Amino acid sequence: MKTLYDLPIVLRNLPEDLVLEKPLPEVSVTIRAYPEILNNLTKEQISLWIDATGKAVGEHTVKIYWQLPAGIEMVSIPDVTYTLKAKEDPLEHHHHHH
Repeated sequence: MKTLYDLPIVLRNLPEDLVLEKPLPEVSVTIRAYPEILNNLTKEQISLWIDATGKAVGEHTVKIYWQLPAGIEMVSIPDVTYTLKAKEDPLEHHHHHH
């Protein structure tokens, strides 16, 4: 009933001039905490995003600045790896004629 698939992962500071060939691959995470807060805590309370600023074109591994408003610790993993490419401008502009 869709095709966009924005995924819970949101990208901040995304320079238009650059575009992602494919959406961020989904991956599982492992957390360690009490069941009372885990059974009460919701996904909407979890802040997950990535900073494309400073970063340049190409594939690189980066950490997720995860944030939890409680007494929860991060077990380990996961890492993200993708391929950033330049916008395929169809309107053409650079290089006088071709």
